[PDB]
Amino acid sequence: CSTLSLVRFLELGLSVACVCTKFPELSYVAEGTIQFEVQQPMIARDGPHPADQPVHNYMIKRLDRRSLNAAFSIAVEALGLISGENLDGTHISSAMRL
Amino acid sequence: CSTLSLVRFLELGLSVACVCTKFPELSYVAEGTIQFEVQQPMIARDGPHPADQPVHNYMIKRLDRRSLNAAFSIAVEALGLISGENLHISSAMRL
Repeated sequence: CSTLSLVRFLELGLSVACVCTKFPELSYVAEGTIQFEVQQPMIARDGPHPADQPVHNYMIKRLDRRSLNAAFSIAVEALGLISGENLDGTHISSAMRL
Repeated sequence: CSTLSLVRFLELGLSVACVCTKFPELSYVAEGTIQFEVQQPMIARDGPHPADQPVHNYMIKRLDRRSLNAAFSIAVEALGLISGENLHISSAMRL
């Protein structure tokens, strides 16, 4: 029998690329934003060339959305055996349930 | 064996390839078999399509028969000489 080697995203080196925050309410959330402000350092220089005023700017960035997905099934016989509905007083049945 | 000089099979670098195991009752054996099973790891997709359903495999193999022979011979009176226990009796050089 082969066992699958499970991997955890936090242990990979790629984890340092992004920062992940668990957000248990994302289903209710329509578009979200983030706010940016930044002020450029200026330089005072001699002459008629404009030694201009400092510059501000306010950039906003919008949030995108995508979703993962995965599926699997369980047969009906297994459903009965697990539920405890079909088990009989036979050792042969407990083996199948296991 | 200590006084002999043999090339034992379990000292080369070749032994590390096959897992030898002694089996006395190999002769009373019909088709010998062996089983396998694997789960292949899956990854979740983006567009929902209900067709991933992690697979299951059950491989099976069979044994292959093979022999290994060796010959040996001796004369008939030749053996007869080693039977008697004698201390000459005019047969040493022959014995």
